[PDB]
Amino acid sequence: MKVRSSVKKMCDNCKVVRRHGRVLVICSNVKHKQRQG
Amino acid sequence: MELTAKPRTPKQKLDESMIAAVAYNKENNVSFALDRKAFDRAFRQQSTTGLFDITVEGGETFPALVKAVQMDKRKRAPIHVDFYMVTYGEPVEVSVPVHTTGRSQGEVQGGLVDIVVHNLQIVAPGPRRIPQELVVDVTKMNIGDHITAGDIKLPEGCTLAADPELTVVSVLPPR
Amino acid sequence: MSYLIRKAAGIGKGSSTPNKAKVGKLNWDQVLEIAKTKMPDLNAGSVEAAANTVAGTARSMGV
Amino acid sequence: GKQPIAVPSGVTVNAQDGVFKVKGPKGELTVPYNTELTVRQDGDQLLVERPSDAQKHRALHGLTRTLVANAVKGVSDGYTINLELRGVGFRAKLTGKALEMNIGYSHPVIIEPPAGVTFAVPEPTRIDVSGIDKQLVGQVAANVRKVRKPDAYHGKGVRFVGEQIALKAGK
Amino acid sequence: KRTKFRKQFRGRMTGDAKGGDYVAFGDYGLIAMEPAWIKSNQIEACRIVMSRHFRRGGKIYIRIFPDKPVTKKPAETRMGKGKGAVEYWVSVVKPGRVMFEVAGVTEEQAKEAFRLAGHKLPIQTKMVKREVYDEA
RNA sequence: GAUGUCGGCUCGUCGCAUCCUGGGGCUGAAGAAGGUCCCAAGGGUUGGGCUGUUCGCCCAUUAAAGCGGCACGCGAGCUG
RNA sequence: GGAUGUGUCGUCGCGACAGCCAGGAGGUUGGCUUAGAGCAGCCACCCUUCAAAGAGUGCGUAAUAGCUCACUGGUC
Ligand SMILES: [Mg+2]
Ligand SMILES: [Mg+2]
Ligand SMILES: [Mg+2]
Ligand SMILES: [Mg+2]
Ligand SMILES: [Mg+2]
Repeated sequence: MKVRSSVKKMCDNCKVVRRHGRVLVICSNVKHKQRQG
Repeated sequence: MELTAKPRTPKQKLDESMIAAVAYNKENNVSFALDRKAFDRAFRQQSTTGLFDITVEGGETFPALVKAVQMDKRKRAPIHVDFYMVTYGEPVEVSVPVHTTGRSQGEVQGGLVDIVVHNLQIVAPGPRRIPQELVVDVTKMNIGDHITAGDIKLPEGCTLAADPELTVVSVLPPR
Repeated sequence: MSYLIRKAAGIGKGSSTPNKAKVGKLNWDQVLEIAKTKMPDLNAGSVEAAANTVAGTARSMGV
Repeated sequence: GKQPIAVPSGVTVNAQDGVFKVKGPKGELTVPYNTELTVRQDGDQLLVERPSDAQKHRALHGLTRTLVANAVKGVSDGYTINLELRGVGFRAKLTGKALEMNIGYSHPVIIEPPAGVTFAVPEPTRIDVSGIDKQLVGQVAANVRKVRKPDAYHGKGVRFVGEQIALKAGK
Repeated sequence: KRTKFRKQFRGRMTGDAKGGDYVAFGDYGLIAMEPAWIKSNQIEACRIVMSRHFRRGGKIYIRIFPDKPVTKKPAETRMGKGKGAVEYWVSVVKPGRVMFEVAGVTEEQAKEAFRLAGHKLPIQTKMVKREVYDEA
């Protein structure tokens, strides 16, 4: 889990998910788990 | 472009999608006021080397050619436009832009084709037959070759304006 | 087919820059034997199309 | 958007108030929804209409359409998730109706089903979670899987069917 | 980068854009949207970075030479006059001033170079396209 | 017509950018032992040599020997 | 700075699009650089068969392979 103020795509599997007031990104590649919180 | 109102108070223009402009030649200098979208779609095509029908509110079709366009800063949206009524034999000097067709024999070798001057003004465009574009042979160029205005084929019935030895296009060296 | 071209035109290696300095130049006759030896490896369908197949290889090689 | 809805004789849709009661041979199941979201059985099949066509209504449209289909299929045939026990020394027994874990841990982990869910062993090396409510069936089976998450080197623990779990490997 | 010879000192004042144009000496350009001070060093930042993304070409123009010397605080105190003659050069830049412009490359190849050379800048910028024909 | 100055001793309390204890994500995480990040201030956070020292170095250990504030806390409380 | 959070105006183009079943090149192991083939970097990005498969997207190995996409058909 990498907390980055600037969460952007890195491949063709990164999917931005808007949950409970938070910016998350799910992806087959676990190293691509970016989250602003 | 169905031109309509033409006052001096833009109060009935700025909030809405309208753009101020003026057309003249010599005899008549009536201020106008065309539409925003109408112009931002026409000018994209004919630019300043193509005339378009300008019918004022009431039934007055007046042929004119875009001259100079001031651009609002900080925004791409224009704010003022100048038109020039077409005379019929000799009217004004029109600027014609230079394009490029065919791959050069310099782009492959390693160099890259760079146009020194994009817009090239000429003398006596001749109404009814205004060159909307200009195709220049670039393939004959290699490494360091300079193609001035004295090498560009004429539209026909038109003359150059800039120095005959003014480099229009040049292939620069790599890196 | 590259090995055959390097023996026909007498190419030692090739060309790092086929855009500036090429290698050599051959004739269509040498192409005939190439499409005649590597038939099982070629689809191409009669005549020229096989002939134009090899041309594409020599073009990006320096011939 | 979703409009087709499979309705068969064995079910019983009751759009009474806010509580949409549904009866069946497998057992009666209750599924509550919204009031503004119109829904009824038109003729033979069932249709779910929506007042307004933006998002606040469409998001609930498919929502209800699916949940109702889940209650139907649940009272018609029923849901049964089939797990699997893969690894060395990994096995599971049964105590009356509660599933008994035994996977690497010193002490066996006892897992007791809630009210309406029942476990089944075919095998020492397979698990089968059966139930009525499609939500409960998953909610329960899940807990089972949480016990031992497939490790990225051998893929042990509990999985579905075949799970696709690629091995990272030591080495 | 730095001037070859000047007076030395200056002042400070920010009015609207004057001599900035939408397009020249190329096809694509990059324009600021906020007034600020663009340090010399920041320009090297942009130029070098765009040269990493462009192996060959050299079609990168920078017509915003810094012509504005700035003072600096040497240590402490305030019992003195002009302090720090030689610090850094800054080139003023107003919304609608073109800083950078490239050509020869495609569309994608240009959206990257300006992008990158945009994060270094103290201000926001946007990349534009042709359709301007004022004076020439 | 006065807001006693450094350090120490004494007595505490608070914040979280957590030194060690707990609960997680990822790993170039096999295991063990670590790295990094996120959550979390309940409690703990040793004894000595040199120096006024604050620091810091060193000895011997420890899960750990945290970083700041409170007038660089505290002299109508003590040392000087 | 970042994001399928919404409301309201605009600019490009399209039996789709997403999904699902099936297919995926033969030239080729392109030429070249190196201890050494869609995917380190130089260069190109040509031809053929076809209702059709771009010498090419990502992950991967010391290269290999393999898993897929762009492109085609079918079922709603
Ligand atoms: Mg006093
Ligand atoms: Mg915290
Ligand atoms: Mg370990
Ligand atoms: Mg002591
Ligand atoms: Mg004090």
